[PDB]
Amino acid sequence: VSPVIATLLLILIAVAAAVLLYTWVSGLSANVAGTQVTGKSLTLIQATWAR
Amino acid sequence: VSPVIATLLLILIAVAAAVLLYTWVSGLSANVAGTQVTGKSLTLIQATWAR
Repeated sequence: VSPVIATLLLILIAVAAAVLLYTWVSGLSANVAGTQVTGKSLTLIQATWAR
Repeated sequence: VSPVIATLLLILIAVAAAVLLYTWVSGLSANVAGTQVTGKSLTLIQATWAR
């Protein structure tokens, strides 16, 4: 009755690993920060200097 | 699930570069000095000489 018991334990193992892959994949996603785009250059109201 | 993750990273990359192009373009503009136009010739009140 060896084959019958062997097959059962193998089925359970592969199911458990697949579900674990899902959690890891989805957690991996939506895990990217990125950047902001600086606005257009600031208009120059004045440039001057003093002592 | 390779294609799904690949596409996502590519989308983010192109967005970031486009925003960077904008800042650079606008900063490039309004960055031209130019010149002034000298007034009309000065009227001659006198021309003379001494020792």
